[PDB]
Amino acid sequence: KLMDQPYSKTDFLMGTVVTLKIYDKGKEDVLDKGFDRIKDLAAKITTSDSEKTSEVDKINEQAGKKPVKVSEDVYYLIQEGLKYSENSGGSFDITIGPLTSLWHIGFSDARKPSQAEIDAVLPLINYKDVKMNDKDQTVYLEKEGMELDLGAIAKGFITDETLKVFKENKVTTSIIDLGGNIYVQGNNPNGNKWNVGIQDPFSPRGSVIGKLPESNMSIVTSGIYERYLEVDGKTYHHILDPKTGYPFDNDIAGVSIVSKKSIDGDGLSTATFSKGIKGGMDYIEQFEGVDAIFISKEKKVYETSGLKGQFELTDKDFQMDT
Repeated sequence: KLMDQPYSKTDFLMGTVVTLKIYDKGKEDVLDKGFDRIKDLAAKITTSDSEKTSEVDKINEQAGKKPVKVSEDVYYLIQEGLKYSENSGGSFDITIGPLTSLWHIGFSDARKPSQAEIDAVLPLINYKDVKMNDKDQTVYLEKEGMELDLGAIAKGFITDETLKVFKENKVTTSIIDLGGNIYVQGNNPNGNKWNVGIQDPFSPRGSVIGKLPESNMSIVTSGIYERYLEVDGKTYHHILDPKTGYPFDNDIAGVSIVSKKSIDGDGLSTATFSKGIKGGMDYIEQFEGVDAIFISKEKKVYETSGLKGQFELTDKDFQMDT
């Protein structure tokens, strides 16, 4: 029924290595159904495509001109993005596109823009200027020059949509790894909870400071070195402040947000990160069913109340703290 050695499939999509693993015997073809669904969604959502076929590219091209018809998946993701933007501190806005386009952090052409370039795009960022029409399933950016960027919640949504394809196909036991988003379904076939690696924010992706046992759970990782630009001594990470055009800089090196849904982990990441360690920990403590591990720039590790005594530290360069 459950195999020790899973069916596995790896691809490089959305600038990340993506691995799916299914441990249910006779479910090998679901790997392709999962990757079909991931590729379908990425093509609709991405603003990183030369070809400009994406639904989000089409919305952006018609900013201030006319509403754009979108599929149900894109309309839903924008509806969810606007909710996360509203709920955030003024810290998360899906209309941050004109600023994230300018820096292009994590692309070969990433650049620190001039203050004059930043000042030209700050007035274009306002999630309240996205007009949704449910009846027509249209999205309208109300001013010329506005741009959506769904990159901060796209992998979370796509992770939740892959799980949905797994469950439709009666998959019980699997790991969905989209880079900074992991979902662990069921338990290890040996009957233990899955041991999820907590990212070392000071090291390349897949380096870990310890393990958190989990079943049926999302872990979403954010970090100061996950996607950054190094210029002239200094580091500019990708979590930009929409009010200033510069990165949020505080005592956080990394956060791992634990929740039932990957899109909520993504959806809360920016707001949480913007508040620093004490403020971010206070913030996660307001959400039922959400916990986090925070790692400071001084290599201290904090758990929120729902994870007390659950994280297993395996890196002696780090110290548990309260």
